[PDB]
Amino acid sequence: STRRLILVGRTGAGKSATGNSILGQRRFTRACTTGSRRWDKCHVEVVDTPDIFSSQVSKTDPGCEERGHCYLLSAPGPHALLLVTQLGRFTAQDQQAVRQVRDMFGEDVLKWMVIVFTRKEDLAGGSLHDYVSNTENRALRELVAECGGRVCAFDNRATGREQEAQVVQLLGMVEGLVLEHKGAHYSNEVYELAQVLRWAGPEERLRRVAERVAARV
Ligand SMILES: Nc1nc2c(ncn2[C@@H]2O[C@H](COP(=O)(O)OP(=O)(O)O)[C@@H](O)[C@H]2O)c(=O)[nH]1
Ligand SMILES: [Mg+2]
Repeated sequence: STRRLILVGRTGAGKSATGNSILGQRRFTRACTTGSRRWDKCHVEVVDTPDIFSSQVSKTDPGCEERGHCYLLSAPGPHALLLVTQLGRFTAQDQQAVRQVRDMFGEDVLKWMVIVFTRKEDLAGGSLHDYVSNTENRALRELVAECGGRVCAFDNRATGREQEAQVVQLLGMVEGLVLEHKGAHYSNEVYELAQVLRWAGPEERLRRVAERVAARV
Protein backbone atom coordinates (compact mmCIF):
# COMPACT_ATOMS: atom_id res chain seq x y z
CA SER A 1 0.00 0.00 0.00
CA THR A 2 2.94 2.42 0.71
CA ARG A 3 6.71 2.18 0.33
CA ARG A 4 8.93 5.02 1.61
CA LEU A 5 12.45 5.16 0.33
CA ILE A 6 15.27 7.52 1.24
CA LEU A 7 18.22 8.11 -1.14
CA VAL A 8 21.48 8.46 0.75
CA GLY A 9 25.19 8.63 -0.18
CA ARG A 10 27.83 11.15 -1.25
CA THR A 11 27.41 14.10 -3.61
CA GLY A 12 27.74 12.93 -7.20
CA ALA A 13 26.86 9.31 -6.38
CA GLY A 14 23.78 9.49 -8.63
CA LYS A 15 21.04 9.91 -5.99
CA SER A 16 18.95 12.36 -7.95
CA ALA A 17 19.19 10.39 -11.18
CA THR A 18 18.26 7.16 -9.41
CA GLY A 19 15.19 8.84 -7.93
CA ASN A 20 14.15 10.06 -11.33
CA SER A 21 14.48 6.51 -12.72
CA ILE A 22 12.32 5.07 -9.89
CA LEU A 23 9.61 7.71 -10.23
CA GLY A 24 9.67 7.83 -14.03
CA GLN A 25 9.89 11.62 -13.84
CA ARG A 26 12.56 14.30 -14.11
CA ARG A 27 11.84 15.31 -10.50
CA PHE A 28 15.21 15.73 -8.77
CA THR A 29 19.50 21.96 -4.24
CA ARG A 30 20.19 22.85 -0.57
CA ALA A 31 17.11 20.97 0.82
CA CYS A 32 15.66 17.47 0.96
CA THR A 33 12.90 17.05 -1.61
CA THR A 34 10.32 14.37 -2.20
CA GLY A 35 8.46 12.75 -5.08
CA SER A 36 6.02 9.90 -5.59
CA ARG A 37 4.48 7.46 -8.06
CA ARG A 38 1.33 5.31 -7.85
CA TRP A 39 2.19 1.79 -8.98
CA ASP A 40 -0.54 -0.81 -9.01
CA LYS A 41 -2.27 0.22 -5.71
CA CYS A 42 1.06 1.06 -3.98
CA HIS A 43 2.29 4.62 -3.35
CA VAL A 44 6.04 4.72 -3.75
CA GLU A 45 7.53 7.82 -2.02
CA VAL A 46 11.11 8.85 -2.60
CA VAL A 47 13.08 11.33 -0.50
CA ASP A 48 16.19 12.74 -2.27
CA THR A 49 18.97 14.23 -0.10
CA PRO A 50 21.37 17.24 -0.29
CA ASP A 51 24.99 17.47 0.98
CA ILE A 52 24.14 16.05 4.49
CA PHE A 53 26.45 13.01 4.35
CA SER A 54 29.87 14.71 4.15
CA SER A 55 32.41 15.32 6.92
CA GLN A 56 31.34 19.02 6.73
CA VAL A 57 27.67 18.38 7.61
CA SER A 58 28.41 19.95 11.00
CA LYS A 59 29.16 23.28 9.19
CA THR A 60 26.63 22.89 6.32
CA ASP A 61 23.61 22.00 8.53
CA PRO A 62 24.61 23.24 12.05
CA GLY A 63 21.26 23.05 14.00
CA CYS A 64 20.31 19.83 12.13
CA GLU A 65 17.28 21.55 10.49
CA GLU A 66 17.89 19.86 7.12
CA ARG A 67 18.65 16.50 8.66
CA GLY A 68 15.42 17.10 10.63
CA HIS A 69 13.56 17.82 7.38
CA CYS A 70 14.67 14.47 6.03
CA TYR A 71 13.01 12.78 9.05
CA LEU A 72 9.74 14.75 8.68
CA LEU A 73 9.50 13.87 4.93
CA SER A 74 10.09 10.15 5.61
CA ALA A 75 8.00 9.89 8.83
CA PRO A 76 6.95 7.52 10.45
CA GLY A 77 9.99 5.80 8.93
CA PRO A 78 11.54 4.35 5.75
CA HIS A 79 10.94 0.89 4.35
CA ALA A 80 14.38 1.17 2.85
CA LEU A 81 17.41 3.39 2.65
CA LEU A 82 18.97 3.30 -0.81
CA LEU A 83 22.73 3.80 -0.58
CA VAL A 84 23.63 5.09 -3.99
CA THR A 85 27.20 4.67 -5.22
CA GLN A 86 28.99 4.80 -8.59
CA LEU A 87 30.14 1.50 -10.10
CA GLY A 88 34.00 1.53 -10.11
CA ARG A 89 34.23 4.54 -7.73
CA PHE A 90 33.63 3.47 -4.15
CA THR A 91 35.79 6.13 -2.51
CA ALA A 92 36.75 7.46 0.97
CA GLN A 93 33.89 9.90 0.47
CA ASP A 94 31.41 7.02 0.04
CA GLN A 95 32.76 5.53 3.26
CA GLN A 96 32.28 8.92 4.96
CA ALA A 97 28.68 9.00 3.72
CA VAL A 98 27.94 5.55 5.23
CA ARG A 99 29.30 6.74 8.62
CA GLN A 100 27.11 9.86 8.51
CA VAL A 101 24.10 7.69 7.79
CA ARG A 102 24.90 5.49 10.80
CA ASP A 103 25.42 8.55 12.93
CA MET A 104 22.17 10.12 11.75
CA PHE A 105 19.81 7.05 11.92
CA GLY A 106 21.55 4.42 14.09
CA GLU A 107 23.57 1.23 13.46
CA ASP A 108 20.41 -0.83 12.92
CA VAL A 109 19.58 1.15 9.76
CA LEU A 110 21.86 -1.10 7.64
CA LYS A 111 19.22 -3.82 8.21
CA TRP A 112 16.96 -1.63 6.09
CA MET A 113 19.65 -0.69 3.57
CA VAL A 114 19.89 -1.60 -0.15
CA ILE A 115 23.03 -0.66 -2.15
CA VAL A 116 22.27 0.84 -5.58
CA PHE A 117 25.09 1.01 -8.14
CA THR A 118 24.80 3.67 -10.77
CA ARG A 119 26.55 3.46 -14.16
CA LYS A 120 25.44 -0.20 -14.75
CA GLU A 121 26.56 0.12 -18.41
CA ASP A 122 30.13 0.03 -17.03
CA LEU A 123 29.67 -3.70 -16.42
CA ALA A 124 29.83 -3.98 -20.27
CA GLY A 125 26.92 -6.48 -20.14
CA GLY A 126 28.51 -8.56 -17.34
CA SER A 127 26.48 -9.40 -14.23
CA LEU A 128 26.53 -7.43 -10.94
CA HIS A 129 26.79 -10.56 -8.72
CA ASP A 130 30.12 -11.40 -10.37
CA TYR A 131 31.41 -7.80 -10.01
CA VAL A 132 30.40 -7.62 -6.33
CA SER A 133 31.88 -11.08 -5.73
CA ASN A 134 35.32 -10.28 -7.24
CA THR A 135 35.99 -6.65 -6.19
CA GLU A 136 39.33 -5.94 -4.51
CA ASN A 137 37.72 -3.10 -2.54
CA ARG A 138 37.64 -4.52 1.04
CA ALA A 139 35.50 -1.68 2.37
CA LEU A 140 32.85 -2.24 -0.34
CA ARG A 141 32.96 -6.01 0.35
CA GLU A 142 32.34 -5.33 4.06
CA LEU A 143 29.47 -2.91 3.38
CA VAL A 144 27.72 -5.34 1.00
CA ALA A 145 27.88 -8.12 3.70
CA GLU A 146 26.56 -5.65 6.38
CA CYS A 147 23.60 -4.95 4.00
CA GLY A 148 22.85 -8.70 3.66
CA GLY A 149 24.07 -8.84 0.05
CA ARG A 150 21.24 -6.55 -1.12
CA VAL A 151 22.67 -4.95 -4.24
CA CYS A 152 21.14 -3.59 -7.38
CA ALA A 153 22.46 -1.93 -10.58
CA PHE A 154 20.96 1.05 -12.49
CA ASP A 155 21.71 2.70 -15.82
CA ASN A 156 19.95 6.01 -15.23
CA ARG A 157 19.91 6.80 -18.96
CA ALA A 158 17.72 3.73 -19.56
CA THR A 159 14.21 4.36 -20.87
CA GLY A 160 11.47 1.94 -22.00
CA ARG A 161 11.57 -1.69 -20.93
CA GLU A 162 15.18 -1.55 -19.67
CA GLN A 163 14.08 1.12 -17.19
CA GLU A 164 11.00 -0.81 -16.07
CA ALA A 165 13.15 -3.91 -15.43
CA GLN A 166 15.76 -2.10 -13.26
CA VAL A 167 12.92 -0.43 -11.19
CA VAL A 168 11.01 -3.75 -10.90
CA GLN A 169 14.21 -5.42 -9.58
CA LEU A 170 14.77 -2.70 -6.98
CA LEU A 171 11.14 -2.74 -5.79
CA GLY A 172 11.30 -6.57 -5.52
CA MET A 173 14.28 -6.24 -3.16
CA VAL A 174 12.53 -3.63 -1.07
CA GLU A 175 9.49 -5.99 -0.77
CA GLY A 176 11.87 -8.79 0.25
CA LEU A 177 13.30 -6.57 2.93
CA VAL A 178 9.87 -5.47 4.17
CA LEU A 179 8.74 -9.11 4.48
CA GLU A 180 11.99 -9.92 6.42
CA HIS A 181 10.91 -7.23 8.91
CA LYS A 182 7.39 -8.65 9.08
CA GLY A 183 6.04 -5.45 7.40
CA ALA A 184 7.78 -3.03 9.81
CA HIS A 185 9.46 0.24 8.66
CA TYR A 186 12.64 1.49 10.31
CA SER A 187 12.08 3.69 13.38
CA ASN A 188 14.10 5.29 16.19
CA GLU A 189 13.70 7.89 18.93
CA VAL A 190 13.64 10.76 16.38
CA TYR A 191 10.83 9.24 14.25
CA GLU A 192 8.89 8.55 17.46
CA LEU A 193 9.14 12.22 18.47
CA ALA A 194 7.90 13.25 14.99
CA GLN A 195 4.88 10.94 15.39
CA VAL A 196 4.19 12.09 18.99
CA LEU A 197 4.34 15.70 17.79
CA ARG A 198 2.17 15.02 14.71
CA TRP A 199 -0.68 17.16 16.02
CA ALA A 200 1.62 20.07 16.75
CA GLY A 201 2.27 22.78 14.15
CA PRO A 202 5.02 22.19 11.55
CA GLU A 203 7.39 24.79 13.10
CA GLU A 204 7.52 23.28 16.57
CA ARG A 205 7.64 19.77 15.09
CA LEU A 206 10.70 20.70 12.97
CA ARG A 207 12.42 22.57 15.81
CA ARG A 208 11.99 19.74 18.28
CA VAL A 209 12.95 17.02 15.76
CA ALA A 210 16.11 18.98 14.69
CA GLU A 211 16.89 19.25 18.40
CA ARG A 212 16.67 15.43 18.89
CA VAL A 213 18.89 14.82 15.86
CA ALA A 214 21.47 17.31 17.26
CA ALA A 215 21.55 15.48 20.61
CA ARG A 216 22.54 12.20 18.94
CA VAL A 217 25.08 13.38 16.32
N1 LIG B 1 26.27 7.39 -17.52
C1 LIG B 1 25.61 7.44 -16.35
N2 LIG B 1 25.64 8.60 -15.65
C2 LIG B 1 24.98 8.67 -14.46
C3 LIG B 1 24.24 7.54 -13.96
N3 LIG B 1 23.71 7.89 -12.80
C4 LIG B 1 24.05 9.17 -12.56
N4 LIG B 1 24.81 9.64 -13.57
C5 LIG B 1 25.42 11.00 -13.70
O1 LIG B 1 26.17 11.28 -12.53
C6 LIG B 1 26.13 12.72 -12.25
C7 LIG B 1 25.72 12.94 -10.80
O2 LIG B 1 24.40 12.39 -10.59
P1 LIG B 1 23.36 13.03 -9.54
O3 LIG B 1 22.10 12.24 -9.60
O4 LIG B 1 23.26 14.47 -9.76
O5 LIG B 1 24.17 12.74 -8.17
P2 LIG B 1 23.71 13.18 -6.69
O6 LIG B 1 24.55 14.39 -6.30
O7 LIG B 1 24.07 11.91 -5.91
O8 LIG B 1 22.20 13.49 -6.71
C8 LIG B 1 25.13 13.33 -13.23
O9 LIG B 1 25.77 14.05 -14.30
C9 LIG B 1 24.39 12.12 -13.77
O10 LIG B 1 23.93 12.32 -15.07
C10 LIG B 1 24.26 6.31 -14.76
O11 LIG B 1 23.65 5.28 -14.37
N5 LIG B 1 24.94 6.33 -15.91
MG1 LIG C 1 21.39 15.23 -6.20
